[PDB]
Amino acid sequence: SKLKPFFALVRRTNPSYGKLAFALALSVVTTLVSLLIPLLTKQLVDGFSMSNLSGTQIGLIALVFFVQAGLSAYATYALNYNGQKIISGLRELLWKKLIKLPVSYFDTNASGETVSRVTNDTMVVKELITTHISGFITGIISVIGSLTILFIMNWKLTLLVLVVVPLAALILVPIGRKMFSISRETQDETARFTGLLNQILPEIRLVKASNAEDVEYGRGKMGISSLFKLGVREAKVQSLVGPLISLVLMAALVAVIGYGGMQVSSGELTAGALVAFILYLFQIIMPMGQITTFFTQLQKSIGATERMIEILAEEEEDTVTGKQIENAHLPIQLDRVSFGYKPDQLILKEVSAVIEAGKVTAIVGPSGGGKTTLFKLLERFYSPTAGTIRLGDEPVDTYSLESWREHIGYVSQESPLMSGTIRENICYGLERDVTDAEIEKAAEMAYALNFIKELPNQFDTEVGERGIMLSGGQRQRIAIARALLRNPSILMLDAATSSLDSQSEKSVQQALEVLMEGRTTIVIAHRLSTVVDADQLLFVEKGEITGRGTHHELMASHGLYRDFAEQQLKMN
Amino acid sequence: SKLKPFFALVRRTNPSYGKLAFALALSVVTTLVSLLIPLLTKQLVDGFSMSNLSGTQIGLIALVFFVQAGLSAYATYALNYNGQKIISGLRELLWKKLIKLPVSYFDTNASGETVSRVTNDTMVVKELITTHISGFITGIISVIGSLTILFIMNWKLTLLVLVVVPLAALILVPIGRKMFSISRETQDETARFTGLLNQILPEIRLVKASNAEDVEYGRGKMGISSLFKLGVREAKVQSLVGPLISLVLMAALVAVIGYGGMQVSSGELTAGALVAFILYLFQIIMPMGQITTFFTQLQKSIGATERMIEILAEEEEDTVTGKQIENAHLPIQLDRVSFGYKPDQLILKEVSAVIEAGKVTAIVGPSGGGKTTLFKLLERFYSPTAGTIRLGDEPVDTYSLESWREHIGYVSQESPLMSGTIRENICYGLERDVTDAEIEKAAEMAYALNFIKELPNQFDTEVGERGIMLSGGQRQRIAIARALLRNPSILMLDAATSSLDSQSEKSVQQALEVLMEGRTTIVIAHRLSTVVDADQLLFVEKGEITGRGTHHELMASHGLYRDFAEQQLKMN
Ligand SMILES: CCNc1cc2oc3c/c(=[NH+]\CC)c(C)cc-3c(-c3ccccc3C(=O)OCC)c2cc1C
Ligand SMILES: CCNc1cc2oc3c/c(=[NH+]\CC)c(C)cc-3c(-c3ccccc3C(=O)OCC)c2cc1C
Repeated sequence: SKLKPFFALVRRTNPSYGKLAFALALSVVTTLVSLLIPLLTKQLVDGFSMSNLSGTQIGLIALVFFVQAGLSAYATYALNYNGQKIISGLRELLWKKLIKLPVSYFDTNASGETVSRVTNDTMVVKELITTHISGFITGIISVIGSLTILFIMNWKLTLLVLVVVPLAALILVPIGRKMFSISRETQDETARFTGLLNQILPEIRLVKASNAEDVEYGRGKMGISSLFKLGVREAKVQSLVGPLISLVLMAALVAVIGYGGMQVSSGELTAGALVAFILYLFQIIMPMGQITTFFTQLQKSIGATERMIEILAEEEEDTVTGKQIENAHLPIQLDRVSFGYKPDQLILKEVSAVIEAGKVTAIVGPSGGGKTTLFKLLERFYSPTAGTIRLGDEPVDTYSLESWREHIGYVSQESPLMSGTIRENICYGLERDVTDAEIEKAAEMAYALNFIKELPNQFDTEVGERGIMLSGGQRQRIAIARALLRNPSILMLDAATSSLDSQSEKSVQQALEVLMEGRTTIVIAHRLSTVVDADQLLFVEKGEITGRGTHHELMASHGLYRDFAEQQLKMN
Repeated sequence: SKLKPFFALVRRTNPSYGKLAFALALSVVTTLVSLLIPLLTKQLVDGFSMSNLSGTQIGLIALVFFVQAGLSAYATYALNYNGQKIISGLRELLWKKLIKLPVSYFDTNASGETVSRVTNDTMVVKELITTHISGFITGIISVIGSLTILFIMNWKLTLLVLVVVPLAALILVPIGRKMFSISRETQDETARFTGLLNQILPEIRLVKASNAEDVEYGRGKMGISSLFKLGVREAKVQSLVGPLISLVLMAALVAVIGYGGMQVSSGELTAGALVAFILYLFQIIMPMGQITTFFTQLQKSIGATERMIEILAEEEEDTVTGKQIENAHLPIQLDRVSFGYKPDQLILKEVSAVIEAGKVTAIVGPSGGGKTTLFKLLERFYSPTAGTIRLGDEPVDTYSLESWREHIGYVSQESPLMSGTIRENICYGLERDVTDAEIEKAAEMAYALNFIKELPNQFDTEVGERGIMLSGGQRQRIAIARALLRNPSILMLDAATSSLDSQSEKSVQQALEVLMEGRTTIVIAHRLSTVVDADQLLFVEKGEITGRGTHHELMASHGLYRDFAEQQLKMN
């Protein structure tokens, strides 16, 4: 029942059965031919006794090794290679989700967990497929075949004295559990001691201040003493643990192998059957670890499959929206948008705003306010619940999010560089037209070409795998350039010039505002220095808009102290 | 040669040889009796042929197990418990050093490294002593005895074909190295892939904004496919590693054990000799892993001893030196004092300041310019290569200045809550609590108890481990009270945080200013609150110190063009 989702997930990558079935059958044949080795060995002993049959068999035996290896080789590869083909394409699908699926909010839950999914659960499924399931089948067949060979081989006598040994050795596991618990409490006490010293030593200043060492050291004398006491206990426990694993195992060997002594002394004709029995003893000892590891790993594998099937669900609606792109220079309206992230949690409520075409709009409010949510709903990253975004004849619901977001240029305060060469950011967003080498003039109108004219190579200027060898205030110029050179329709900025120290601020403004002041702008602001240039300001508080109009008129009308106090406190 | 420091370090805790020698002898006897076991197992097998004498001797084996384990217990216990007696004592010594030894600058180098040195490194030494050296001796004795027994037991025939097996199996180790290298490069490429996705996924806002998923997805296709390619390679390598092991070992078995078959078919009287040999086989395979682990761990253990002896070196000798501290109220003069960290990097240079019996003395300056070092220089955390400090030249530094430390009223950001209660802080002050019967009403006089009157118990009130549940100002006031209640002759203060500015600072200021109306103080807290609380200033720049009088004349002379910068920066 629970394996049906896993089988379906494997079926998602269909190139599986045709060679996987052959690989599994090949491994079964490998196990079967492996079970015939000790039978050949048991005939070889009698041949060596006399001589010539021994030479001939020593040969044949060699053969039944190499094929047993050789075939097995072509077995595991035919599995293992296919295992990668099972994983790779699977990752493919997951990637085809984890970039197409995530509407921004879905990716705001946990980026680290999501990235760890497609790098750990894939490995877990690979281990389950390539080794663990084949190991399970191989171990099951090997164990049952060895048992049946020992039944038909003897009079269920040596087999009986063998199978009795695990029954008595079952008592060994509780000793192991006791040792594990004692050891674990030992490291627990060690961690407590380490915490005590990591609390005392960093505060050595106060200890030295009042010559208190005579008592502080005293505490340490307690600490180690506790450890010592605990140590004594484990030693005593180890005194009863150490020999016991050594003891019973001795008996176990003497219980079984020496038992075969009868069979080779006077009981039966077991001279070579004894070496065959020892070979089968190794044959059965080998796969127990594999079988128990598979039985343990099955739960982790099914959990990984559950996370995969959870992630694979749902899909974005870029094409589902439609295709109604046009001049897209109409004024924007917000009407009674009332939602945050949940229907019950109303971060925003009953908001209406007007933004005229070609008019600069800025947003001011507290950090805990709805400024960020307002910005993300303007960029349509959040699906509206009840409020309406208004353009000519209500086209936003069918305004081709691909094309609508194409018309939008974006820039943020963080300005994080996408790692790689500078050519990545140079050509990013220029899809459907490489435009040849006109990028240089687009850069120079943005005042970035002259700045970057330090010019190591213009394409080998790699920001690095971590993207760290560039100033934080540097990416603003290239971001403005890339926004302007393809999408000069509407731009959105999020406090990208707060910390440029009024020197890079002027440098980036004399490009941006000079080149694109004729287009619609939406701005999230942190300072009054950038809102004076804005024709319209919107003040957010308590999840509601309470400020409309020009900076001075709104400031005198309703902004007043409600904004002076906050802005000066930020200044202070 | 290199083991001489380790032997000396063990000798530092002398309760060692008397029982360790007996434990080693008992372990050797255990090895001998274990080696004797398989010889007994042969006669019992000729006896299993005989029947009666076999039952009687099958007995004796039981005894020679219960002794073999039994004595071994009293061996390992005597080796283990007594072993702890070293480590505990060793830690003892370390603690007796790690509090007496460290002058403040010695502790400034590292804190977590030292607790690692005193816990994990002691654990390594314990693992060397209690098990690894006994493991080495046991393995050597067992291997030599097994070889000698097989020599005197099988004349150059079975032993030779046995020892040939490791010679051929030596080729396995290069295969293991190849597999390990391939696997390691596999996780390296996996880590590279994880880094790529950790670069990309957090940037999903920008990725979606420019609707470039179509190309970004391509990058993912470049990633997994590479892994797939690499995976294919390792699979091929795995195809040539898996069976080969299962070949080379298995042939080995039939190379030797099947060989023993001839010895029991027509060779000679090997019926019980075969089972004795197969049992010696495990008896010799066991200690190989132990001897290898000991050889690997010897280097780590000798490094452990090196770190131990490095830590134990040198000791702070101010404890006994010095005498005749009676008044602690004569004028103090600093003159010609210059020291940083090394004779070529003097942070401080030829400075002189006078405090006399004045009310206060405040140090002002840029961060790192000398404010932080003078605070500890006055109260002797560092011993400078500097001029004399005229307190009579502290009687030419002949005061018992370790005992003079019972004059500090150290103030800081604090939160140095050692142990876990307020009564723990009381116990911390047990230096001279012979009059502890009357100190709590002094705390009432110290104005603290009224604030502490919100007491849950006040006799066992837990401050929480690491002290993360108390207000900062609460620790401020309680520390001030605990300092002043006995030894208020000298006050140390250094404040760098102003989170709870108004209430906490005003309360502590009024309380202290009431509570040292007749004592000299040293304070470095802030620009202007400090001076309106203290009314005297000193200023340090580039090491050099200057100041004479109250704030106003210092500003008129020195602060006219320098201190306004600090005022504006702190106002920001
Ligand atoms: C005092 C002299 N002999 C000491 C002798 C010992 O003899 C052993 C022989 C063995 N071979 C014959 C079947 C095996 C497998 C384990 C043995 C143990 C042993 C017991 C418990 C855990 C580990 C071992 C151990 O060393 O690990 C082996 C997996 C053992 C242990 C000690 C301390
Ligand atoms: C392709 C089918 N799956 C496998 C089948 C295997 O057959 C093995 C059979 C013996 N067989 C008796 C004929 C031994 C000793 C190891 C075997 C190994 C083996 C090889 C290298 C290292 C460890 C083992 C292993 O499991 O550890 C034991 C040393 C092994 C491993 C796998 C994955």
